[PDB]
Parts: sequence; C-alpha cells; structure tokens
Amino acid sequence: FGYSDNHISTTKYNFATFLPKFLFQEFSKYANLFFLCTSAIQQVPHVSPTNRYTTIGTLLVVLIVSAMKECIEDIKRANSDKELNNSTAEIFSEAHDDFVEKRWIDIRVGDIIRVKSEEPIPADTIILSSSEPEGLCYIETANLDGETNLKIKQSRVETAKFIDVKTLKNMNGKVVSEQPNSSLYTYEGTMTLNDRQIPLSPDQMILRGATLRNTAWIFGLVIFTGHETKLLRNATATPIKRTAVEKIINRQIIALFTVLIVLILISSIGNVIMSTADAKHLSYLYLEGTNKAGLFFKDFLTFWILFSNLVPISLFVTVELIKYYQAFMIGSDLDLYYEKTDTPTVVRTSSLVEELGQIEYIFSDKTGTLTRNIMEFKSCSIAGHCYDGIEVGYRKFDDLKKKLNDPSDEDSPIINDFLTLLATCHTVIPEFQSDGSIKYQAASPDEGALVQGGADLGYKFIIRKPNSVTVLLEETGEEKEYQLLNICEFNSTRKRMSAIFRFPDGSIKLFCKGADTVILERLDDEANQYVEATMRHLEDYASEGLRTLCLAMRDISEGEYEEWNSIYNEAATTLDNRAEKLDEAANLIEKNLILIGATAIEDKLQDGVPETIHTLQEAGIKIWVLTGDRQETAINIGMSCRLLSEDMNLLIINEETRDDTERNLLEKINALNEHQLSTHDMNTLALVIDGKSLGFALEPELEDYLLTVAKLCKAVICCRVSPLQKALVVKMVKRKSSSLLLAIGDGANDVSMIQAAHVGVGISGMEGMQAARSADIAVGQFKFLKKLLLVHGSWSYQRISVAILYSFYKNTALYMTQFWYVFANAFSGQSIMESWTMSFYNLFFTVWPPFVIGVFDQFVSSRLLERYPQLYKLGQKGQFFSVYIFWGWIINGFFHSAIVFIGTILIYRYGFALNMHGELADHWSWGVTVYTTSVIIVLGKAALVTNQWTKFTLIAIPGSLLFWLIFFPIYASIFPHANISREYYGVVKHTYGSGVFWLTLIVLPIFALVRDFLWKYYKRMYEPETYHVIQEMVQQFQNAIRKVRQVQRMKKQRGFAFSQAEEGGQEKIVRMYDTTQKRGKYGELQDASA
Amino acid sequence: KKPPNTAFRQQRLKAWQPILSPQSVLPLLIFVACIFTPIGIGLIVSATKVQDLTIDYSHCDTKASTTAFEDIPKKYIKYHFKSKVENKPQWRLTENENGEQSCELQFEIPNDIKKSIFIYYKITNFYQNHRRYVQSFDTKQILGEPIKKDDLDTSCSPIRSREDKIIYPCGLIANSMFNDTFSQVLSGIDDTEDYNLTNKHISWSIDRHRFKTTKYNASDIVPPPNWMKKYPDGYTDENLPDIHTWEEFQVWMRTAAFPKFYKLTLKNESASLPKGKYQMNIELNYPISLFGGTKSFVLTTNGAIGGRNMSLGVLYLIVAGLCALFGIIFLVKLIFQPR
Ligand SMILES: *[C@@H]1O[C@H](CO)[C@@H](O[C@@H]2O[C@H](CO)[C@@H](O)[C@H](O)[C@H]2NC(C)=O)[C@H](O)[C@H]1NC(C)=O
Ligand SMILES: *[C@@H]1O[C@H](CO)[C@@H](O)[C@H](O)[C@H]1NC(C)=O
Ligand SMILES: *[C@@H]1O[C@H](CO)[C@@H](O)[C@H](O)[C@H]1NC(C)=O
Repeated sequence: FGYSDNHISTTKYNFATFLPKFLFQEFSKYANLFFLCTSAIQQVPHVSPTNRYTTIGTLLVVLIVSAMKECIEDIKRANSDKELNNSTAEIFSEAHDDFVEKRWIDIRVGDIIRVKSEEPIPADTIILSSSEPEGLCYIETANLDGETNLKIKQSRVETAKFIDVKTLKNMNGKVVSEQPNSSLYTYEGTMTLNDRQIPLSPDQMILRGATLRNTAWIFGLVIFTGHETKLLRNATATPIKRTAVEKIINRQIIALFTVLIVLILISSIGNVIMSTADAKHLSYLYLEGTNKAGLFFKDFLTFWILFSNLVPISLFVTVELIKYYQAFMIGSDLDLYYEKTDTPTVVRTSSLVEELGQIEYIFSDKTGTLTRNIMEFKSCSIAGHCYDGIEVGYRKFDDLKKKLNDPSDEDSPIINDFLTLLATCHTVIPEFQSDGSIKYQAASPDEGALVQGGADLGYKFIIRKPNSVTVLLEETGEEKEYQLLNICEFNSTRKRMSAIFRFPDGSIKLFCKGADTVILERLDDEANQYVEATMRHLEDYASEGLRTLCLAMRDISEGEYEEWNSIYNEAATTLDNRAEKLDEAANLIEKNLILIGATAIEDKLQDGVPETIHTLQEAGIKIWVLTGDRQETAINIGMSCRLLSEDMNLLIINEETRDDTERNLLEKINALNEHQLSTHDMNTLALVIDGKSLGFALEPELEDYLLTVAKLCKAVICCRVSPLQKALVVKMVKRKSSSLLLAIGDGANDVSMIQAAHVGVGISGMEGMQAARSADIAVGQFKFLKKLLLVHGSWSYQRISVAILYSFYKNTALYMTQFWYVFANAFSGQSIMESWTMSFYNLFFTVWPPFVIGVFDQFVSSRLLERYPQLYKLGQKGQFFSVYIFWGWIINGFFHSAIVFIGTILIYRYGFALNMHGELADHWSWGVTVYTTSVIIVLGKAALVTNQWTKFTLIAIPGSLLFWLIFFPIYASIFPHANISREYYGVVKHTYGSGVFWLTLIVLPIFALVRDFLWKYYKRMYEPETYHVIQEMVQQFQNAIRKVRQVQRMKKQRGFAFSQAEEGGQEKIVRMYDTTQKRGKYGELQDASA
Repeated sequence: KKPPNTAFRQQRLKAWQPILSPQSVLPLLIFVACIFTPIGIGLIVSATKVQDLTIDYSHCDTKASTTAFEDIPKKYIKYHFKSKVENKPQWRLTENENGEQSCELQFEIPNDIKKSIFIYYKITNFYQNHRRYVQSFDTKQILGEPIKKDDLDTSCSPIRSREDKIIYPCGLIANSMFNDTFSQVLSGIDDTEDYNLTNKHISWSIDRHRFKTTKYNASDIVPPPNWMKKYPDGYTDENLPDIHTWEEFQVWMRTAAFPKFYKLTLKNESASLPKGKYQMNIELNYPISLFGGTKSFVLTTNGAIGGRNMSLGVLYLIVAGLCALFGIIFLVKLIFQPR
C-alpha cells in the first residue's frame, strides 16, 4: 500500500540528505575541517590575533559558494531526471475507459498500461494482453542484459482475451507478486482473476529498461515501479566520488599541517625562551601570570590562528569553479556534439573532470556503446566466391548476373538454393506497411539481416501462413510458393538451425545454417568440393569481425519424410524433455548435407569506434569490455573494433564449480615462467571470461590472483556478465591495485558499473538512456571519448595541477611573512596585515588568477594532443601534480615571503621611511606594504605560469593588482569611519602618499620574478624534456601459450555468431502468423490461426 | 540543443602566447637593469644626502660625569654629516632636586643643514609590536568618551582599572610611554644660534582628529600607574591632560612595527640649522631597565626615502645586478651553446 513512485531520481541529494552529504562532502577535505576548528578556537577570548569572525566569514563564503555549485549541479540533473520522468505513458482510467496520455510519474502498482512499439517501457509489467496470436509479444533486452536478440513474452491464455479497451472493466482481482529483489531472469507470482488462480513466471515479465519491439501494443499490469524495479534497485544514489587529485590535495594538507605544527612549535617554544629569559626586560607587558603551561596553550592557539592561513581557504571552491567551468566548456563543444539526435555532451557531476587525464583502464559495454544494434547483410561466400581494395556488391551484380546464365552455369541451382536459403529458412515475420516497403519482424537480427539481404538480391519475402504456404517474390520472376514442413530450433549446444521445406514441384528439401564446427561434421559435399573455399572465406570473414554462418542443404525422399515425419511427430509431443529429444531427432535427420555456401553480416559498430579504441590504446589505456551478450558476439565485436588484432591468443576461461585454478594456474604458470621482451607480448594476448567463470573468479582466493598477473593482456573481454558482476569488476579493479578507471555504457545494465567507477561516462541518444542520466558525463557517442578524454582531460588535469600548486604557493607566499615576523614581534603572535585584508586576499584579489590558470590557459594545443596520444601518458603517471613538486611550490612561497619580509624590514627601518613632514610609517602602513608587495609577487608568478594570455587572463592577472590599488583607498577611506577596520586611519596618506611604497612595489616583486622569470626562461629554452622526449620516443612463449587449455588462435577463427535464445522463439512463432489477413476491430488484432 | 560556435564557447579565444626568445627576454633584462641602475643610484645618493646624528644617552646616569663636559664614547655617537665633525659630542648629568638627573648633550653640527630637521628618539629592544601591546587602548576612550567600568576595552586588562576607579588612558601603550622630556630648544653654546623647535604637527593628521580631550570630571578616573610621578596626587580638573593637545602621547600610541624604532618629538620646518655647537637638554625620566635596550635621540633631516637607509637603493642594484649578471649568462650561453 506504501509502494514507490515511478521517478528515477538520480539526484545527489533529495530534500533532507543535503546537509549531511554536503557537509560530509566538504569536511572530507581537510582544509575545511582545519578552518572549522581554527574558526571554533578563534572564539577563545584574548587569543585571536586577527578577529573573531574572519575565518567564520570566509569559511562561510566558501561554504555558501560551494553549496551554490552543488545546488546548480543538482538542479541541472534534477530537470534531467524530470526530463526522463515526463515521458509519455497510456494509463487505463476507472472513470472513462480510454488510455490517456499521462506521464511516467503517474504510474502506480496495479495499473494497467498500454505501451506502443519501438518505444520504451516505464515499469515492470505483467503482460496480460497483446495484439498477437495467443497474446505473445517481443522485447529487446539490450538494456536489461545486453543480448541483441528478442525475447518471447507470452501472456497467459486465461487473460489474453482482454484485447478490448472497453472490456477490461470486469478484470478484477489481485497479484500476489515477488519481493522486489533484483534477479532479472527470475519472477514468481500468482495472479488472481475474477474466478481462477493464474501461475506466473518470467515468461510474462516484461521489465523496465527494455523496449517493446515488433508488436503493436500490450496491456501491462504494473508490478514494480521506479527504484522498486529489478534493474534500477541497487543502482541509483549518485554517490560522493572523491577524485584522485583531491586525495593528493588532502595529503598536501597533511604536509602543510606538518609544517604548520613545526612553525607553531618553533614559534611557541621561542615564546617560552624569550618570555622567560627576558622577563625583566618585558616589564612593559605586565606578565604577572606565572602559569607558563597555560600561556603556552593560549599562545599556542594564537600561532595556531595566525599561521592557520597557510592552507588555502579558497582552495576547494576555486577548484570546484575550475572543474565546474571546464565541465561547462566541455559540455558545450561542437567537436563533442552529436547532431543526429541533438545531445550536447553534458557533464553532470562536474568534479570528476581532471579524472579524465588520469584514466588507465576503460570498462566499456559492447551493446549500444560499441555497436549501433543494426545488422546489415555484408557478404556471402556463395558456391566458393566472395571477390578477387574491397568490393562486395560487385559479387552481388555478378550473382544476379551469374544466375541469369541459366543455360551455361554450374552454380545456378546452387546459388538459387542459397538465395532461397536466405529468404525461406528463418523465423522472421513480414509486416505489410502502408507505404511501398515491407518490414521484417525478426527475433534475431541475424535472421533479419539474412532475410533483408535476400530481399535486396531478388527474393523478397512476402507472406507467412501458419502450417501452410510461405511465399516469396523474385525480381525476374513474380512469386514462388514454399511450404514449411518442419523447423529445428536454434540452441547454444546445437549452434545451428534447420528447416525442412516442400518446394512447389513437390521436392522435399532441407535447409540448414550454423557453425562449421557443427555443420561441417555432418556433410559430404561430394568429397569436399565447395568446402575448402568456404573455409578460407570464413577465415576472410572472421578476420574483419563479421558474423558468419555456414549455409547448407540436403534432399529428402517421400518415404524418408513419411517415416521421419512420424518419428518427429512422436518426438514433438513428449513432455519429458522436448529440447533434448528434438535435438536427438534433429541430428538424426541432419546427416550428409551439401555445403552450399556461407554468409557474412556485420553488427554495424558506432561511428569512429575502431579509431577511438586504437587512439586510446595508444594513450596507454587498456579497454576492457564488460558485456552481457554471448562470447562469440563479443569476440566478433572485439575483432571488428580492432581490440582483437591478427595473431592474438585469446586466453579463454570458461570455468565450472571448482575447475577455476586449473585454468588460472595453467595460464599463469605457463605465462610467468617464460619471459619474452614483454612489450610486444602484451599486444598479442587477450582474456575472455564468462559470467559464471567470473563470479567464481571474483572472490579473494582468486581475486588479486586474477588481476595482478592477468592484466598482462591487451584486451579483457568479459562476456555475458550480469549488472552485478560488472560493478564487481570495477570495484575489484579500483580496490586491488588501485588505478584510475573509466566506465561507459548505454543502458541500465551498466548503471551499477558506471556509479562504481572513478568517472562514469554514459551514452545518451537512443533507447539506451538510463545510464547517461545517472552518469558523471553523458556523451552522445562513443567516439567523443577520444577528444573528451585525451584533449579535455589532459587540459583538465594539467591546468588544475598548476592552479592547485599556484594556490598553495600564493597562500604560503602571503601568510609566511607572519612567521618571519614572529622572530621580530616578540615571538608574540602579531598579525602584520589588517584582519579583513587577509580575508580579502584569499577571497577577492588572488582568487581569479587560479581560475584563469585552470581554464583559459593551455600548455598543449588540441592539435598535437590528439595527433600524439602518447602525451596522455604524462597524466596517468601523475607527473604534473605530486607532493614533491608541491614542496617546490611551498618552498617557493617561503622564499618569496622571506624576501618580501626581509626586504620590507630593511626598507621601512625604524618606521622612518616617509617624506611627509617627519611622520613615521607605522605597523599597518608597513603591513599593507608587505601585503601589496606579496600581491604583486603572487600575480606576477601567475603571469609567469600562464602559457597563453586570453582577455580573461588580462582581467585576472593585472586587473587584480588594479582592483586592489583601486580597492584600498575606498576600503581604508570609508570603513575606518564605520568602525570596521580602525587600523587604517591615515594608512592611505602614509602608503599611497609615500614615494617609498610605490618604489617598494616596483622593485621588491622583481627580485622574486627575477628568480621565476629566469627559471621559466631556462625550463623552456634549455630544459625542454616535458613534451619533446615523448614526441621523440618470441615464438617459443607463443608456442607455450598455444599449448594451454582453452587458448584460441586468430587464424583458426571462423567467426560464427547467431543471436537467438531458447526463449526467443523458433518453432512456436511460425505456426501462428498470417500476413494476408488484416487487423481486427480492436487494435492490430491478429487471430490465433491454429 | 546545439552549442554556439562562438570563439569564447568553443575555446578559440584570441590568446597571445609569448615565446621566450632571447630577442625578447634578453632586451627585457638589459632594459630592467638599464632602468633600475639609475634609479638605485638616485636612491643611494638621496639616502646618503641626509645628515643625522644619533647619540645613545641611555648610559648617561650610570656613567655619570656631573661636573664637566667629557666626551661621549664612540659606541654611542653616530653622525653622517657632509662635513666632518671636528669636536666630538660631550655629555654631562645635572641634578638640582627638580631636574632629577637631566642629561645635557652637547653636539657639534658641522654644516648649515638647510632641509627641515626632525628630532626623534630611537628606542632599541622595545617590543612595541607585541601582540598584547598593539591592542590595549580603548578606541572610544581616546575619542574622549566617558567610558565607564565594564564598558572599557578588555584588551586594557592589567591597566584597565584601579582602586574602585578606572584609568583614563588605559592599557599598555597609554601606560609605559616614553617620558624623557626633550627640551624645545637646541641651546646653542658659545653664542651660535639658540635654535627653536616645536612639538606641534608631530603626529599624524588623523590622530589629531581621533584623540580628543576627554569628558570625565577627574574624580571618576585615575592616571595609569607608570606615569604616577607626574601626577602624584592623581587627576584634578586643573592638571588633567588634553590628549588632543599633548601630541607626544599620540606619537607613542601610533605603535611602530619593529623593536628598533624612532618616534618623533621635535621639528623645525621653517629655518635652517647652522653650524654651531648645540646643547640639547634631556630630562631622564624613562629608565633603561623598563625595557631591555638603548634609548637614543636622532637629529635627522630626511629625504625622498626619508632617512639614511641605503636598503632600497642597493635593492634596486641587486635586481639591476641580476638582470645584468644573467643577461650576460643567457647571452654568452646563447652564443656558445650552438658554437
Ligand atoms: C617616566 O616613566 C617611568 C617608567 O615608564 C616612571 O617610572 C615608574 O614610576 C612609578 C611611579 O613613580 C613606579 O611605581 C614605577 O616602578 C617606575 N618604573 C620604573 C622606574 O621602571 C617614571 O615615574 C616616569 N616619570 C615621570 C612621569 O616623570
Ligand atoms: C625661542 O627660544 C628661546 C630660547 O630658549 C625661548 O625663550 C623662546 O620661548 C623660543 N620661542 C618660541 C618657543 O616660540
Ligand atoms: C626655527 O628656528 C628659528 C631659529 O633658527 C626660529 O626663529 C623659528 O621660530 C623656528 N621655527 C619653529 C617653527 O620653531
């Protein structure tokens, strides 16, 4: 009664999980805990050398701005969740009987819905009725599971009579359903109709993430909804993913906290030594308090506040604005824009953007991500001929031309039976459209490719009748009438299918297609006549990643089909095991075939996929394929997308219950004990795992043992993997031997695999859409990961590296004068600058130069960064951003603060550095002198660390100097009169009226800029080894690995793949359909013609 | 929808990338050296142009001469005139029960210094930049407001209140102030000049707007305990100090940044100081032993930098040296590297 709604909220927070998840997301970084506690203990009286509310104020501004970026981010994903949630849905209403165009949100449990065809399904529905004979319907679960075939979803016989929209008012009762757990292939339930109990099963269990194909409509009683569904259950929270650059930021905050406690110990022990040694010479302080441990604690807190600004307060905010604004500028690129379905490459989490320069492993989906889910009839090895550049259609004009050579051509009955085999031996359904085109309803895209390819070559397939005729249409002829006698269903232990026919002259003939390892064991072909040329054309097909079948025939006499039809009739009516006895019959009939020829279809990859995978493997990235589809399909796709090259060994591992260590121990004993050069042995070796062979091999007795020596492969193609074990692979690789991972998928079989990654990319566009909305980056097409990753991650990591190291520099370049003055104040804790001017330093006047370093600069152009994918390996090793280089920047801030300090000591000696009538520059005139000098050394350094100068760098690098030189008389001339900074009375007249203030600002920064200007000259005129070295950069072990069990060479591959399941429908479908007779009065009603 | 093809949005902004050829960096270094050499010469010359005279008179009472004009030891005198000083500065210590160890200092100005002359007291090792020190003054109370008890600034804490009364100039700065009253005259001996000086226009112009005469009636307040010798009976309506007028209080309240500082007392900006022998009479009220360093008076005639400080003058020449030392390294290296 308290069931969920149908919203897929991929929001990072909803209403009440904002404040704990955002405050935990902010205080997981140490430079906000540190200012929470140096805000809290700054409230202790007579301790704060700055003010009570400085760190309160700027920490509050940091918290509000980070909550603003968090809020705009979560709104920009909230209207995308709402964009998926306002999708159409036809819902039966109790008031009036018509299905009305509601939204997905208004669907509840127990709600009869109607979905149309080739359009997605909103909820887990029991099929109660359909427009097809006996109420069946098809579905393509390429987002539930990953297989590209279609699935029979039969409705029950007692409920399929509710075809009419008007008559489902008396459909009353209940559904005692399953618990909402996430077993995809499993369902248990008992529907109660008006009188009877109905047993339920996963047969009538259309799930959420898949689309209804090749029907007209269904009627679906909604059971599970939203996150209650089987596919989106343990898969939608938008977790806090700590990027790998902010982790090493956190150990740099540990590093600066170490040098902090070194300075507070040096400083406060100096306060003990001077405060007890010269106590007779400090009598003008009245230090009558003899508690030296108490004043050690209080003064410890004074240096703990005064030194507290060495870690930058505007660190995580300015990194969130660089990451957010880079994520804006890469989600708005024409080179990453996919104009076919209008998707502008939106980046959602916006904080995992420098992860894109860190990626070492990519864990891709196959179906939809790598492929277009289309199968085109590419080629046909037909009587031993493909071609003699690549020409394929010229064979087809040589085929229509060679067929019309009927007086003098030996091949003409053979190619006639091959083209008959392409358009008769199948289970596709023809659909007469309204226009002048026919649409083939195919449960196999293999069979749809074969029938559409036979229709593009003469024989157009026209009408199926159930236990009756099966007519075609020739281009030369008019129409030929066949007669489908028997059908042999496809099976994975069978690897073939067959169909006994009756030609219109009365000749009963068999047609059969399948794998050569199964077909070729069962034929003669008159002493292997067409066999060997068929073999070498299978090797020509499998070398290009083409799905391949061996298409053969034989002949049957009248008495052989008489007695055999009898035996198959008593074989089909057995309820013990129909599949096994039909296999035993269906290979007692398939002796001594004649190999007519072979076919070749391609699974039609997404655009730019082999170029992308090739230029990512050049980037040092190891693409693994986590698919839910079959092994042979993914070997043909990895062969077609150039993962599997020529001469690659395919370490197959198809385990059993405890037969795991035989495969792993044999492959690793036979892999490690012999050692080649092992650089060109990486590139000829690949791993193929099952899903049952990986649920047994992802367990801690085999887990590190799998990765740390089976990462010696070039490609790991994990085949037929559930949505759970995909996430187990990603978590398993990011935990043991922690690299930086990327996940890309199209549908919600990958949503657990995308959220469990360091950065999870999703494919937006077509019917696979749920993975893109719950992603870190939604991308239109897989080829945009090449420019999104190599250009927009190498920029996003190097610019953020120089920005973070610069901000550490600038904060220890201002606030380290505070420590050099401890030596001169009395080891007392005297702040040099005014209180709010420091907050203005790390909030107003040095916060934009890191922003324009981190965005508007480039250190490599986008041309040479994608012409040389080798330059991506500069980021994977963490070369630009470490803790050693961090010590270079921090020590640079120490040297610059040291020479600003010592310089202004010697310049403003005695305070006697004014010409204005004998007056003296006080504490605070000197304070804004070292403040301003530190501003000019700091943005001068930001001028030295930008490579290119945009118009926004001229706003931030000199315009922050100009904005302080304009800001300071306004502030120090207005705000002292408002009792806010009363330390600034007369400081404008005694600084900007001073000759030696502007003289100090001229030269005293040019000392520090002499050091960094000459070093920045030297490291690009005589030390060029950042980019240019990278630009200027056997058979016995193979015989050993071929001897290992389950290792398959490339040269023996014949490329068989046939997407058809056992619950996909072969023998039931043909006996039901009519193409001639039209619809009924209610929907596209086809009667049960049986 | 489709993003715009603007140069901003598509990261095609008009960016200038400076190549660091030695046709650009090396004339920059020769130009920066060529422009910071003559200014740094002009800032050593204008810092060696001023003519000061510092006499450490801190050990005038314990060294006591008290009967004649005997010489000051060379540890204590520092003079930087244009001419050389023929007769060394003398010192004595008078005592006549009302002067209370005044230290007559008798120096010889050797040239008529025509720029405006300014008399400071230099105090070494007085940590006036201490954390407990640059606080400890009630800002509303130096404005003249009768700030009562429990409304006073708590930073004045040891020098905040007394025997059921409050201290009007509370805290550490407004206690503990330098009270060696310099005489308003450089008394010329042997009939040279009899040169006058003023304790007016000595502080900042904004201190004379903030430090105002108080609104107490001298029975609610009490003087701070260090200068209780000038007010032995306490505060009366007649002797109560005008903080707006005293103006040597508010040069002390303007706390300096360093332990070694000047503070202004006297000046004369309208006449030259001729080349006579001048007797400056300093009433020693402020002991050494309070702080831990030397008290000295400076007679200086500041310039564009404002004192004899060659630091920024030689500091244009360190930068102008490195822009010429590395402009020869990165040019002899630039020739000999493809040689
Ligand atoms: C000048 O200042 C000194 C110290 O700043 C004063 O000396 C103090 O006088 C009070 C009252 O006589 C004593 O209680 C202190 O112990 C003295 N401190 C010392 C000697 O270090 C001196 O009285 C002031 N002279 C004046 C105001 O004429
Ligand atoms: C000038 O000096 C003489 C000599 O001490 C003095 O009497 C006179 O008052 C001074 N004039 C002033 C201070 O205006
Ligand atoms: C400066 O000194 C001269 C004597 O050389 C004197 O006449 C004049 O009044 C003094 N000016 C001031 C402002 O004290």
